[PDB]
Amino acid sequence: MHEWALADAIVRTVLDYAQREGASRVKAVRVVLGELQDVAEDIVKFAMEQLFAGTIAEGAEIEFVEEEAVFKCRNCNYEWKLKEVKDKFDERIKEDIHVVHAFLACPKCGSHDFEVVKGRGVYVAGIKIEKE
Amino acid sequence: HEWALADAIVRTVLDYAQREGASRVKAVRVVLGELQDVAEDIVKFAMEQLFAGTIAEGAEIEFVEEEAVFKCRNCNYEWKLKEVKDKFDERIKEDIHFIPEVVHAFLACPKCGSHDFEVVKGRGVYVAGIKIEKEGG
Ligand SMILES: [Zn+2]
Ligand SMILES: [Zn+2]
Repeated sequence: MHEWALADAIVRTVLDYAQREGASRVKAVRVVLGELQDVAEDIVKFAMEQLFAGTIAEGAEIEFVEEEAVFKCRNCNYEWKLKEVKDKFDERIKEDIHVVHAFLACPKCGSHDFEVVKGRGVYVAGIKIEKE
Repeated sequence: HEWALADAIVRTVLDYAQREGASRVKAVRVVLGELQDVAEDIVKFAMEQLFAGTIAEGAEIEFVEEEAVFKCRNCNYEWKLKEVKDKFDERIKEDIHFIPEVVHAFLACPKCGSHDFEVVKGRGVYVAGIKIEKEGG
């Protein structure tokens, strides 16, 4: 596992703060992840939520945010973002004479005529409210 | 294209608090399709504006993507994009020219060539914010 060590840190970081703050409960925790992380966020929630159990961090809304990736060159000082790199690479996959018919046709038969079972949908999967 | 999408939504939400006799809307989870080209931050911005002054004001709004799933109306075959996308990946990774071209495309600086660069924002996961409650005095 690569998502536990990630929750042990983030769960120790959160309980170290609340403790040195004399808090009665941790309500929310925002986490930022570099777009370079190959981890699955829901496993981290699984792990976090589980590690908070029986602590003042129980029932703490957990949000995740991505931290765009960027790097700098010491020798030229040219600073750049990941994206630039992807296109420079993608256009060397274009020299491979690569692909279109594959993304536009059912893999089983030649097809090329289909239906969108799940795709362009937009509903409200859930609402959290308060009553009396 | 959102001022509407966000309207059908605020209506569904605020309608739900009506037939429920709720005092406040805490959070809203919205599922969008990856085939829907809509700016997510706008819809959120538009939802917040429509929520201002109502009982849903300041409600956390999480967004969830709904993968695409196609059904061939010729052989009745269903398939998820991650199976046609992940394949170019598996067939592009095989090539000999890959591991060596991955290096020219990543471990390089477009500016010179170099191979010695430093990372600013990327690696690492860091707690950006922790909300608490205190009773000190
Ligand atoms: Zn450079
Ligand atoms: Zn088919």
